[PDB]
Amino acid sequence: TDNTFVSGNCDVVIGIVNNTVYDPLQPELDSFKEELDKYFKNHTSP
Amino acid sequence: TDNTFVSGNCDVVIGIVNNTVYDPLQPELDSFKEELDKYFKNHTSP
Amino acid sequence: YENQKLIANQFNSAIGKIQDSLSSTPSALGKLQDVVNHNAQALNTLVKQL
Ligand SMILES: *[C@@H]1O[C@H](CO)[C@@H](O[C@@H]2O[C@H](CO)[C@@H](O[C@@H]3O[C@H](CO)[C@@H](O)[C@H](O)[C@@H]3O)[C@H](O)[C@H]2NC(C)=O)[C@H](O)[C@H]1NC(C)=O
Ligand SMILES: *[C@@H]1O[C@H](CO)[C@@H](O[C@@H]2O[C@H](CO)[C@@H](O)[C@H](O)[C@H]2NC(C)=O)[C@H](O)[C@H]1NC(C)=O
Ligand SMILES: *[C@@H]1O[C@H](CO)[C@@H](O)[C@H](O)[C@H]1NC(C)=O
Ligand SMILES: *[C@@H]1O[C@H](CO)[C@@H](O)[C@H](O)[C@H]1NC(C)=O
Repeated sequence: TDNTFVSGNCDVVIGIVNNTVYDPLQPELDSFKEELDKYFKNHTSP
Repeated sequence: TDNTFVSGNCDVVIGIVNNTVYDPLQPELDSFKEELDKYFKNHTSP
Repeated sequence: YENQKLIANQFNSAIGKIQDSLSSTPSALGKLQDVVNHNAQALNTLVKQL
């Protein structure tokens, strides 16, 4: 995301291809927001 | 870490020094981890 | 920085060829050779008309 900027939808550009954009916020979240789900099972599951 | 950009390991630059890069997303998150761990302590309190 | 040993080695190799190529081609300094050739020869034909 730090290398790319967006402008509008993706149908007007001629020759645009399909690929994902690696959002760097997600590894900082999926290693920590998913860690909350394990802490949710600390009291709910037993 | 938004003022700087990274490239590879630090074993190739001649004259590189040691310092700490202040990530700005962490202390907003880590203070929220303190509230979440307090909430998780509140989750496991009863 | 990741290539300074290569860049510093390549620059000194390129600057070493300037010392050889300047004393190889004879007309390299032809830009300065004809500014003194034209002035001396026009001086020569000035006194040749006496
Ligand atoms: C990049 O991926 C997108 C997926 O989001 C591709 O869009 C897909 O394009 C096809 C074109 O044939 C769509 O099929 C058609 O859908 C319409 C309804 O919108 C339907 O009436 C037709 O019978 C036909 O099935 C497909 O639905 C659409 N995908 C989605 C999720 O809407 C796009 O083509 C890809 N581009 C490249 C360059 O690979
Ligand atoms: C910057 O910190 C790193 C991390 O400790 C230093 O790297 C180590 O330096 C010691 C020397 O005291 C070596 O014995 C280790 O093998 C080094 N480890 C690695 C992974 O390289 C580094 O020397 C420090 N930089 C400076 C200029 O002191
Ligand atoms: C490139 O030009 C050829 C010939 O006109 C065409 O078939 C092809 O689709 C073009 N490529 C793109 C990405 O438009
Ligand atoms: C559950 O919470 C207790 C204290 O609230 C903590 O000591 C324990 O490590 C937690 N369980 C896990 C799997 O982290």
